[PDB]
Amino acid sequence: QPEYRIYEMNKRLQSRTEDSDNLWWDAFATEFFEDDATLTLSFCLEDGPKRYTIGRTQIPRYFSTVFEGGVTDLYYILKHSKESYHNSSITVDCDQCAMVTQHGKPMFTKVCTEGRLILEFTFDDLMRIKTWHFTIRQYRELVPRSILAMHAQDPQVLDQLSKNITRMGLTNFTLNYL
Amino acid sequence: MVQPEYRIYEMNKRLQSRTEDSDNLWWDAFATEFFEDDATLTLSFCLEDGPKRYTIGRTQIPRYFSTVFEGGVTDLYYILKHSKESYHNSSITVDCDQCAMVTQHGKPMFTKVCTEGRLILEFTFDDLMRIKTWHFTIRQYRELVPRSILAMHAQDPQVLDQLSKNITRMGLTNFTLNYLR
Repeated sequence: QPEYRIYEMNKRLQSRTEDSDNLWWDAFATEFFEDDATLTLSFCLEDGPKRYTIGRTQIPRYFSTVFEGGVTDLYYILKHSKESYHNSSITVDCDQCAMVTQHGKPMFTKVCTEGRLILEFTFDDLMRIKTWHFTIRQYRELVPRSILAMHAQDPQVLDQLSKNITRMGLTNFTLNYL
Repeated sequence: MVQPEYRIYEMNKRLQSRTEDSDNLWWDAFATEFFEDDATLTLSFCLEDGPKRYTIGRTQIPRYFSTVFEGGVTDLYYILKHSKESYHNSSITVDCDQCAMVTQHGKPMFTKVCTEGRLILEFTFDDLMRIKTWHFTIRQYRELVPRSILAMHAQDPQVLDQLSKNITRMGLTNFTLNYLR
């Protein structure tokens, strides 16, 4: 099953320690991405609609940068994923995907980066990703109710709690690298 | 030749593949597809002054998941981080001490409820791997509020006081406990 590979990846991301070197991320990409894999992200920030694409050797560094900002966990939620097979390719079209990154101290903010995700899988036993396209539409940010009690209390320092920490779902550490 | 916790993902896949008017026949087909005909579901927590353990059988399991969405909840999925499995001759047990039952509510505030706790599941070691025992011990629960609600409803500290007062009780909503008791 294709999404079973996506689940196996969700468990491996949870085995990521705060001391995961580049050697661990390379083993992470080699386990799910083909040697010729490419990753594409599309968003609409502010200078005009953009589109970036990285290669196989730049993929392990991409998933490394998402955690380089207080992010403790990363998993993908796939609502209503439409598959489509070929003779030697498996395409997974999920229009309701949410890249969830859970942050840590000081405010355990949860970010739900929603958008469309397309994946082309190889029809082998490794069944690794050959193409990763994630089109971003929106991002939903949530703050634990505990933080709204100790921090903010009520009317004050709401500008930190009313202003977003991420940009179009992705943090401020994954744009200068792109 | 397949890992048991994959059943939780296959279960998570159908919970979101649910319509707004799901009859009980669809929930019964959902239960027979993941639970044995003699399955049992257990919830353990420490609410009042002491332990409260509940247990229902196969015929009431699909109705338990019906109560989750009838409290304004629009989505429900389970996260199993650091899951310890266990194979035997005719049983497969999955012990996940760090599980989060995530329930997303709807209007007006769109609160996300993370009912966290220890989860144990006993799977049958046959060619279906359906659940025989579901025991979910609850330890904590966190509620998360969208920053958008805190932006427009930012003013006026009384919503900011209600945004610090929880809507659920120990993770489960006010509609799935009157049915449990």
